[PDB]
Order: sequence, then structure tokens, then C-alpha cells
Amino acid sequence: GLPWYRVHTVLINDPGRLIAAHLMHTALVAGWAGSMALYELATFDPSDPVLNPMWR
Amino acid sequence: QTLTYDDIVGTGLANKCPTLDDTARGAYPIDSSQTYRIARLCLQPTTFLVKEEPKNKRQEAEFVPTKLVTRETTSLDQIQGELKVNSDGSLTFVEEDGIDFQPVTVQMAGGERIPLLFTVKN
Ligand code: CLA
Ligand code: CLA
Ligand code: CLA
Ligand code: CLA
Ligand SMILES: CCCCCCCCCCCCCCCC(=O)OC[C@H](COP(=O)(O)OC[C@@H](O)CO)OC(=O)CCCCCCCCCCCCCCC
Ligand SMILES: CCCCCCCCCCCCCCCC(=O)OC[C@H](COP(=O)(O)OC[C@@H](O)CO)OC(=O)CCCCCCCCCCCCCCC
Ligand SMILES: CCCCCCCCCCCCO[C@@H]1O[C@H](CO)[C@@H](O[C@H]2O[C@H](CO)[C@@H](O)[C@H](O)[C@H]2O)[C@H](O)[C@H]1O
Ligand SMILES: CCCCCCCS[C@@H]1O[C@H](CO)[C@@H](O)[C@H](O)[C@H]1O
Repeated sequence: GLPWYRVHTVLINDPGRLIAAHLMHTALVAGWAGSMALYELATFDPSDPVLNPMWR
Repeated sequence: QTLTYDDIVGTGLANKCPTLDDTARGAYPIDSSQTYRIARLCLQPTTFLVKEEPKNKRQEAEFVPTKLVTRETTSLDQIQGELKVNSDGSLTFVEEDGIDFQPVTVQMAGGERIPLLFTVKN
């Protein structure tokens, strides 16, 4: 069968499933962004933008 | 003219002090031979400010605005006491009794809740 490093090649001639894979990728990236921002809000201390800004 | 409990109940007006007309710019004579009292003192807070506490200790901390979270339960009222006329013609109010405190919780930016006993006791 297909070697492990070629599994996604099944999409090359299947535009609908390629779009589905792409949709999944974008869902994952956007969920990362939402999750990342929530984790940063759970940890960020806003009380000192002078000596404790976001980049510290 | 005058409101009953049923007119007031649940409106918020019970937590408000009485107001006077813009017309009320008069003068109330004090006869220094007469004794006086305050029969009703009412205090309706409209803003609570809390002094932020810096790490800086350089530059003075400001008083910042806060959000009231305990609803219309903040005013002091039905307070009474003697209004003394002093020998130099100054008046001194000596609080005796009344609804002279309210626990109040206000919330700062970012969530810190600051309870206080808002009061004029004694
Ligand atoms: C954007 C990511 C993504 C997308 C959209 C796809 C989509 C596809 N894959 Mg690929 N794949 C991926 C990443 C992805 N894969 C990764 C990271 C691996 C290595 C694990 C694989 C290995 C793989 C194999 C071996 C096969 C496919 C196959 C397929 C097709 C059918 C679905 C399937 O069987 O998935 C497989 C199911 C997964 C890959 C689950 C991913 C494992 C993650 C890490 C678990 C996530 C759970 C949770 C949210 C997070 C836990 C993290 C941790 C803190 C514990 C489809 C085209 C099949 C096929 O069509 O081949 C011809 C197939 O046999 N994929
Ligand atoms: C848009 C970017 C992109 C896309 C859509 C693809 C898509 C494809 N690649 Mg290419 N490729 C890319 C960039 C990309 N590649 C990059 C940057 C490199 C160098 C790293 C490669 C090097 C490469 C090789 C050497 C091969 C492909 C192959 C393939 C095909 C099969 C992939 C597969 O089944 O893996 C299945 C993968 C797994 C089951 C697991 C991989 C797990 C990795 C190593 C670790 C986990 C990654 C983590 C989940 C992802 C976060 C990503 C983010 C940080 C970027 C498919 C057409 C294969 C081919 O041509 O088939 C004929 C092939 O041999 N790619
Ligand atoms: C006017 C026609 C039109 C428009 C507006 C688009 C727009 C888009 N196409 Mg292209 N496409 C078109 C014609 C069009 N396409 C034609 C005729 C073909 C040949 C059939 C393709 C083949 C094609 C492929 C093969 C792919 C795209 C993808 C994309 C998207 C990539 C950006 C993205 O996902 O952002 C993120 C998305 C958003 C911020 C959401 C946008 C809001 C959506 C679109 C509303 C959904 C409702 C709508 C009625 C459903 C169908 C929309 C459809 C017309 C695109 C984007 C929505 C890629 C994609 O889908 O990846 C996920 C992808 O893989 N297109
Ligand atoms: C420009 C931005 C960008 C681009 C071009 C890509 C491109 C890619 N992404 Mg996506 N990704 C992005 C941003 C991006 N990503 C962001 C911001 C997130 C949120 C964190 C993700 C989350 C994400 C997930 C969860 C997955 C992808 C996967 C993929 C691959 C799907 C095609 C494929 O089959 O590859 C075949 C695989 C390769 C060609 C190898 C890529 C090797 C990368 C470049 C370096 C990984 C190196 C190292 C071994 C990582 C080990 C991690 C370990 C320490 C845990 C492709 C290389 C999917 C994938 O890799 O499936 C196998 C996958 O599961 N991405
Ligand atoms: C965030 C989400 C994260 C989830 C992702 C997790 C999935 C990651 C999967 C990675 C594993 C892939 C390894 C497959 C390994 C594997 O299948 O190898 C054998 C494989 C042979 O392929 P063939 O084409 O012969 O196909 C046979 C098929 O049966 C394979 O599917 O070759 C490759 O895969 C090419 C690249 C690997 C070559 C690596 C060899 C390493 C040598 C040893 C090094 C250590 C010793 C060093 C000493 C100094
Ligand atoms: C599917 C693609 C994945 C590629 C990832 C490569 C990253 C390395 C950076 C670039 C150097 C490339 C030199 C390749 C040399 C080259 O030209 O390769 C091309 C080769 C495919 O070539 P062929 O199609 O000719 O197949 C040759 C096979 O038949 C074996 O003989 O690609 C692979 O073998 C893909 C697998 C490499 C996998 C490497 C190990 C990944 C381990 C990940 C550990 C993850 C831990 C996760 C923890 C949660
Ligand atoms: C979209 C669906 C998913 C939504 C759910 C995910 C929510 C994540 C939101 C993060 C923002 C809230 O972040 C959270 O805030 C409070 C208030 O400072 C912190 O709480 C901390 O300080 C407060 C106030 O002194 C203490 O009473 C508390 O015990 C202590 O843990 C949390 O440690 C922090 O992690
Ligand atoms: C998508 C909905 C996420 C849920 C949001 C939680 C409320 S918002 C949250 O409030 C905390 C307390 O006031 C703050 O300390 C923190 O900075 C703020 O991000």
C-alpha cells in the first residue's frame, strides 16, 4: 500500500476532499489561535505596562 | 404629591437621597440660644474610587474607578444626631444613630474585588 509518508497523496485528484483537508487545517489553526489567546489571558498580568509589559 | 411604599418598591428610588429644587438657594437661620438636631441625614454614594497600589513607590498612586457589584444597597440613611452651636458660632454634628453603614463590594479593572464598610459611624 502507500508508505506512511505518502498517505495524504490520496487527495491529489479529489478536489472536494482536498478542500475538506484544507478546511480541517484552517479549523486547527484558528482553534490554536483562540486557545493560545485564552491561555495568555489566563496568565497575563495587566497591572504594570511599565516594568511588566506583555513581552516580559 | 407623595409616594407610598407600593409606588417606590423595586424602582431603585429607596436607595436615593431626597433632592431639593434648583429654587432652593436660601438661608436657614441659626439662633445660638436654640438647640438643634439633624433629624435625617442621608448619603447616596454615586462613585467609589480605590487607590491603586504601585510597585513603583516612585510617583503617587491614583484613585481609580471601580464597578459596584452589590447593587442598590449602598446608601446611609435615617441618621440622626445633635447639631451643637459652638461658642465661636461654628456648628458640630454629633452622629447618634441610624442606618450608618453599608457593606459594599466594588470591582477593579481586571477583577479584584474590594469590599468595604462604607460608613459615618460616630
Ligand atoms: C491537519 C492535520 C491533518 C488532516 C486534515 C489529515 C487528513 C487525512 N489523513 Mg492524515 N495525519 C496527520 C494530520 C492530518 N491528516 C498527522 C499529524 C498524522 C500522523 C499521526 C497523520 C497520519 C495519517 C495516516 C496514517 C492516515 C492519514 C489519512 C488521512 C485522511 C483520512 C483521515 C485519517 O485517517 O486521519 C488519521 C487520524 C489522525 C492522523 C489523528 C491525528 C493524531 C493527533 C495528534 C491526535 C489529536 C487528538 C487531540 C485533538 C490532541 C491530542 C494531543 C496531546 C496533548 C495528547 C485525510 C486526508 C489516512 C489515509 O487517507 O491514507 C491513505 C491514513 O491512513 N493521516
Ligand atoms: C503547505 C505546505 C506543504 C504541503 C501541503 C505538503 C504536502 C505534501 N507533501 Mg510536502 N513538504 C513541505 C511542505 C508541504 N508538503 C515542507 C516544508 C517539507 C520539508 C519539511 C516537505 C517535504 C516533503 C517530503 C520529503 C515529502 C512530502 C510529501 C508530501 C505529500 C504527502 C504528505 C504526507 O502524506 O505526509 C504524511 C505525514 C505524516 C503521516 C506525519 C508527518 C509528521 C511530522 C514529520 C512531524 C509532525 C508535524 C506537525 C504535526 C505539524 C505542525 C506543522 C507546522 C509547525 C508547519 C503531500 C502532497 C511526500 C511525497 O511527495 O509523496 C509522494 C514526501 O515524500 N513533503
Ligand atoms: C467567487 C468564487 C470563489 C470565492 C469567493 C473563493 C474563496 C475561497 N476559496 Mg476558491 N475556488 C473557486 C472560486 C472561489 N473561491 C472555484 C470556481 C474553484 C474551482 C472549483 C475554487 C477551488 C478552491 C480550492 C480547491 C480551495 C479554494 C479555497 C478558497 C478559500 C481560501 C481562503 C480561506 O479558506 O479562508 C478562511 C475562510 C474563511 C475566513 C471563511 C470565509 C466565509 C465562507 C467562504 C462563507 C461560507 C458560505 C459559502 C456559501 C460556501 C461556499 C464558499 C465558496 C464559494 C468558496 C476561500 C473561501 C481553499 C479553501 O477552501 O480552504 C479551506 C481551497 O482548498 N478554492
Ligand atoms: C504558513 C503557515 C503554515 C504552513 C505553510 C503550514 C503547513 C503545514 N501544516 Mg500547519 N499549522 C500552522 C501554520 C502552517 N502550517 C499553525 C500556525 C498551526 C497551529 C499550531 C498549524 C497546525 C498544524 C497541525 C496540527 C498540522 C499541520 C500540518 C501541516 C502540513 C499539512 C500537509 C502535509 O501533509 O505535510 C506533511 C508533513 C510534512 C511535510 C512535515 C512538516 C515538517 C514541519 C515543517 C516541521 C516539523 C519539524 C519537527 C519534526 C516537529 C516536531 C514536533 C515535536 C517537537 C512535537 C503542512 C506542512 C499537518 C501535518 O503535518 O500532517 C502530517 C498537521 O497535523 N499544521
Ligand atoms: C503535534 C502532532 C504530532 C504528531 C506526529 C507524530 C508522527 C511522527 C512520525 C515520525 C516517525 C517516522 C519514522 C519512520 C521510519 C521508517 O519508516 O523508515 C523506513 C522507511 C522505508 O520506506 P519504504 O519506502 O521502504 O516503504 C515501506 C513502508 O512500509 C513504510 O511506510 O523510510 C522512511 O520512512 C524514510 C525516512 C526515514 C529514515 C529514518 C531512519 C533513521 C535511522 C536511525 C536513526 C537513529 C540512530 C542514530 C544513531 C546515531
Ligand atoms: C512526509 C514528509 C515529512 C518530512 C519531514 C522532514 C523534516 C526534516 C528536515 C529536512 C531534511 C530532509 C532530508 C530528506 C531526504 C529526502 O530526500 O527524502 C525524500 C523521501 C521520499 O523519497 P522517495 O519518495 O524517493 O522515497 C524513498 C523511500 O522509498 C525510502 O527509500 O522523504 C521521506 O523519506 C519522508 C520522511 C522523512 C522523515 C524524517 C523523520 C521525521 C521524524 C520526526 C520525529 C517527530 C517526533 C514528534 C513527537 C510528538
Ligand atoms: C470559549 C469557551 C472556553 C472559555 C473558557 C476558557 C477561559 C479562559 C479565560 C482566561 C481569563 C481568566 O483568567 C483567570 O482569571 C482569574 C482572575 O485574575 C485568575 O484567578 C486568580 O486570581 C483570582 C483573583 O485574585 C483568585 O480569586 C483566583 O483563585 C486565582 O486563581 C485565574 O488564575 C486566571 O487563570
Ligand atoms: C470567550 C469567553 C472567555 C471567558 C472570559 C472570562 C472573563 S474575561 C477575564 O476576566 C478576569 C477577571 O475580571 C480578568 O482578570 C482577565 O484579565 C480577563 O481576561
